[PDB]
Amino acid sequence: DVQLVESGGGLVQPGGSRKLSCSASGFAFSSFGMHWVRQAPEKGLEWVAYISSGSGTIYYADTVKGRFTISRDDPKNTLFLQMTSLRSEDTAMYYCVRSIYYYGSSPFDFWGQGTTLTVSGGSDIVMTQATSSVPVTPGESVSISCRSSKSLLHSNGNTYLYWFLQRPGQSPQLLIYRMSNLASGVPDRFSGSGSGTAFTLTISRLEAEDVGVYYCMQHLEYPLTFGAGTKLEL
Amino acid sequence: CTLSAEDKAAVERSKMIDRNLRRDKRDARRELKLLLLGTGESGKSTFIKQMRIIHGTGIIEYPFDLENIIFRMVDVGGQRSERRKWIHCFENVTSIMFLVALSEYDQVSDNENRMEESKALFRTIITYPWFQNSSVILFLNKKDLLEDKILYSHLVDYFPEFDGPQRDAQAAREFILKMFVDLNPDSDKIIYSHFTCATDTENIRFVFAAVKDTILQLNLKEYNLV
Amino acid sequence: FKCALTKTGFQFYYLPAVYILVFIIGFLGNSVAIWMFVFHMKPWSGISVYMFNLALADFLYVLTLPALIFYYFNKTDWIFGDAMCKLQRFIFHVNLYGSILFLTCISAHRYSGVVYPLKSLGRLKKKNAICISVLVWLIVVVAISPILFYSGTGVRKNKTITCYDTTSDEYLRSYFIYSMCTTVAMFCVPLVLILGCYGLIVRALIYKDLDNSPLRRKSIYLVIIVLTVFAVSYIPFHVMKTMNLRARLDFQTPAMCAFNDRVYATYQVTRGLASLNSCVDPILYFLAGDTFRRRLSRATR
Amino acid sequence: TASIAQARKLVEQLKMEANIDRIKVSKAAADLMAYCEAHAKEDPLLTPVPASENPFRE
Amino acid sequence: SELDQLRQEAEQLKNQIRDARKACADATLSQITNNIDPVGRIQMRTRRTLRGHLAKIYAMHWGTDSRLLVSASQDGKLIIWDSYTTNKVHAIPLRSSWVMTCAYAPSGNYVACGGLDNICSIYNLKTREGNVRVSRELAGHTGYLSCCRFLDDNQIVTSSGDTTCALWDIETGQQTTTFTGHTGDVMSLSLAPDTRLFVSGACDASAKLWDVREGMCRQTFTGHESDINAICFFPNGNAFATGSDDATCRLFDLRADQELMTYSHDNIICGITSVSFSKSGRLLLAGYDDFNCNVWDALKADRAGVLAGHDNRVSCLGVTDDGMAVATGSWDSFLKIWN
Ligand SMILES: CSc1nc(N)c2ncn([C@@H]3O[C@H](COP(=O)(O)OP(=O)(O)O)[C@@H](O)[C@H]3O)c2n1
Repeated sequence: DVQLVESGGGLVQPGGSRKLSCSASGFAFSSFGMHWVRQAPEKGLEWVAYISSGSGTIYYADTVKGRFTISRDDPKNTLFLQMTSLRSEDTAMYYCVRSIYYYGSSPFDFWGQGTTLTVSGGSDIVMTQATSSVPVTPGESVSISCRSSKSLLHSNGNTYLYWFLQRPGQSPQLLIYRMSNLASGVPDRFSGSGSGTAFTLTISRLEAEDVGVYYCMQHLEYPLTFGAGTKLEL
Repeated sequence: CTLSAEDKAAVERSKMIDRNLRRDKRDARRELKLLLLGTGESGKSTFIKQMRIIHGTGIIEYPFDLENIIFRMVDVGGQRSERRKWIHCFENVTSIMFLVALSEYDQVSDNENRMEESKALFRTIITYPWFQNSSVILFLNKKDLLEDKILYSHLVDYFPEFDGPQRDAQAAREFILKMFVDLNPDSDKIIYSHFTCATDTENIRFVFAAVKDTILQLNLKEYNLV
Repeated sequence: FKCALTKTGFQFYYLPAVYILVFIIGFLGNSVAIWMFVFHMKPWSGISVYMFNLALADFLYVLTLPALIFYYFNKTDWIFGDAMCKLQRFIFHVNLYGSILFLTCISAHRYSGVVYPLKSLGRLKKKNAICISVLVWLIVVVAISPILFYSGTGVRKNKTITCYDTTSDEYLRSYFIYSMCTTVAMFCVPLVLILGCYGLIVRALIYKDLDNSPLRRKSIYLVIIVLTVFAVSYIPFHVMKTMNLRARLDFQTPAMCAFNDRVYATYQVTRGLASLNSCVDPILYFLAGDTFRRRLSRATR
Repeated sequence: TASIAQARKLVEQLKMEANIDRIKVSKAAADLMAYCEAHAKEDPLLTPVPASENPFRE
Repeated sequence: SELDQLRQEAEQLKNQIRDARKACADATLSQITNNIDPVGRIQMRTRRTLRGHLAKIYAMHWGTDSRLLVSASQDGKLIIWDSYTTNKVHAIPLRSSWVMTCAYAPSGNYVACGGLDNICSIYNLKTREGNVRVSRELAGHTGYLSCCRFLDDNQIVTSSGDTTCALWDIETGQQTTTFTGHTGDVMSLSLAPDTRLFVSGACDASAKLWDVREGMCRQTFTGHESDINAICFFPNGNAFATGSDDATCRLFDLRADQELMTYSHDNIICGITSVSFSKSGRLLLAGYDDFNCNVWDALKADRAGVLAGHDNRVSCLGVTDDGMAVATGSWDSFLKIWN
């Protein structure tokens, strides 16, 4: 099975350097584009760094541009992450995330367990999630809406909208990887819809397992920005 | 440009696949396909076992590494089809390896010996347009068995062309090689041949020299030297 | 003084005829060779691109011929300006040296593919051949650029403009030393390569690997005749050019003059031999029948 | 001899193939012509679609 | 005794079947299609060119989405093509470098290939580990796999060199029903749109109709005189065409037991290696061995369009399910997509 466990975590004084490594097993590490997403204690998920297969394409977010570097060791089957200087804004729990891209592929399949460490915004697309907590009853119909700064409908004919659900106490998982199709291992009760900008997610017969925090992702523009975070509470 | 992030990543994956395919093609430029043909009574299995020892159902391949170049032979003897619909897959082979038993000039069903069937197969396989730029290798196994068997059976009773040293154990072999070479059409194709026994050390060296000479002749044709 | 007068007019009388014959025969040969190369071969190899480069160099050579033919037709007079003479001499020299280098590269490729066929199997690629070809083009261009600078037009005592391909008797010593160094570096080392490669491939061919191997007598004879035709023209041409530039420095004495005239005549005949060799080499290489003559006959029919 | 089984299988195959109802070839030809005419207005190969509707214009 | 009597009875039965087939031939399509205007001449241009193979290819198959392709070559590599963006989706290594057929599942979850290895390997494209690996080896064939077609996510019909066809199950790994009755070596397969029945062609110039559920032959077509290696159902499902080695195509009718027209011309001598139909069925596409592809009209038997593409044997003619593109591969390791 696919397993991604992180290491090299712990408290460290600000201004130092810490080495983060996640071990990959059970899947072709050389053919997956590894990502890096951190869970801030007072915020939601946010992308940090990404590396392509074979260290081909290496991009960074504007927030951690230059300060953060990512390197992978295909023979060692381990992803590394080196940080130059740490600050209070970087105090979070990073996720070792795998991703493979092709026609019909599902990006962000498996998310790493993550490790916790503590210390002691232009031309981007922002997801507008007006609601934060939606109290609903089991077995009812739940609709979650999302929106982006610009329309995600490209010339190809499909929108690049991703949906995620983070259970309390564990790593999230992919639910919707396109406009209106379902991912692998996800029950068929979910059904996405929209018209280019008014992204919606219809949930029918909701069980007690859906108490996790939802997330909205766009991918038409490369900078990945998560949603505010819709935490469903029974 | 106008390509999206998914499109760019897919193009990068395609370029990586193309690079891997180019590397595999470069690796395959140092390996040559050698079509191995022969009957079930020619001792093909023990021939491959002896070659493996000297070196150190569906078809099977036997890669051998000698001087950092790879030789493989495909055993298509298990195919019972018409052979006229899948022989074109071997159009780009360097040489064709034939194994003909030296002790099958009298064994026969339809009042025909195995040598006649082997000659017919050789004639119908050389004339194929696919094998116009590939040399021919004619291995002859069970050399020791021929010496003992020639004292009992005679080629005159079956082939009315063997005149001279009827009981010599050294002229019938040259005669059968000569008549096998006679099947070559007007298109002059080199037919390498060797007189191998059950246990020998030159079994792989002969085929090494034969494939080297075939590649040299192919280069000479390519280099405008004939 | 200097032996300005040239009594041996037979060289200037017979030279236009041999150049015009070379022009016509090489023009037809290069035209048909290029037409084959550009339409009737979709698959190409390293030796194929080497032969195509040699054919293109010979085509540039044969298009250079008519200017020199008209220049040498009536007398030592260049009707056009200095720029035309400069460009014609530059392209003439660069095409000659590129043809020599392409012959050397073809010989090296044949040596690699014959003496060590399996060892060189997969070592030679299309990209490698293209890189070697462009490298040799650039190196020949930068080697003939000093020849481009040294060339010029000078007024002679006969009131006729002389298209001086080498020197206008101004920088004779520097031109002589530069030309000797360049000729040595880009001929003798290629001469060593051509001789060694043909000798080694002849030795490999006579040393048959197996009895069943086909007779190599025709290929051996072709290699020997190619080596002979290469040697009997380019080496005499280069050595007699060196002798001519040597005589232009420490010779040309009023005491003795016939030796200078005979050296000039022999230089002219060696130039004619080099021209005819450079013309016949693409034709002789093409007319072998291994894979080219048969397909050319198929192309016509 | 195993040829008896092959012969009986072959004759049974032909016997069951014989007891098959066959319609007139004219009716089948007319039906095929009608189907082709009906699908003619929708076939991109038969009727060249504009570049806007063709996903291979680029 | 009995064998001669059985043989002569079978010959008489075949003769009376032929007589009955001739009796119902009231009128051909030539005397009834004179009232409609012919299509004339059409031109198809190579919109896409897929050049990523090393050796000669022999098989291709379109998908339901009409965007993903699969091609099998002699370099031991199976790679998934993109018909729109011209990219390689996957690159599946092959344990055997001698394959002659490939199949793409309608759902796209699995891909199959076969050939001289006598094993129809099934590769799971939708693998949780990313890399596409083999899932089930359909071994148990004494001949070379010539054609492979997917009718379900767990059922596949494969032809082989043992002059018979077999229906396999990927989950169990063993063949379910074996289609015996082909005297010649089967080379091609075609699945009807209804999926209930399929037709196959062999080297005996006979097109035998088979049923997946029944598992035994129902209809026999004998209209050609040479080896048949190409077959394709009509879009209506009541007809099919076969491409033989004598440069001819016949529109055999299921309900008439006879051919409609002969698609041939005196200017062609080589054989046919692949035949396919358009979405409407009015346009018939045949892949010839003359380094060229020709287009025939199913209702007028005319050479309505010539596809001057590759310079070698095609063997890889195919049409999309929605009739949008026509991919045409050849031995030059090139895939040309026409429109
Ligand atoms: C003393 S004999 C003689 N006679 C000429 N007509 C000559 N024309 C040129 N030269 C010399 O030849 C060199 C280059 O001119 P060439 O290409 O050999 O002959 P042309 O084409 O007539 O200029 C000059 O540096 C001179 O040294 C000549 N020498």
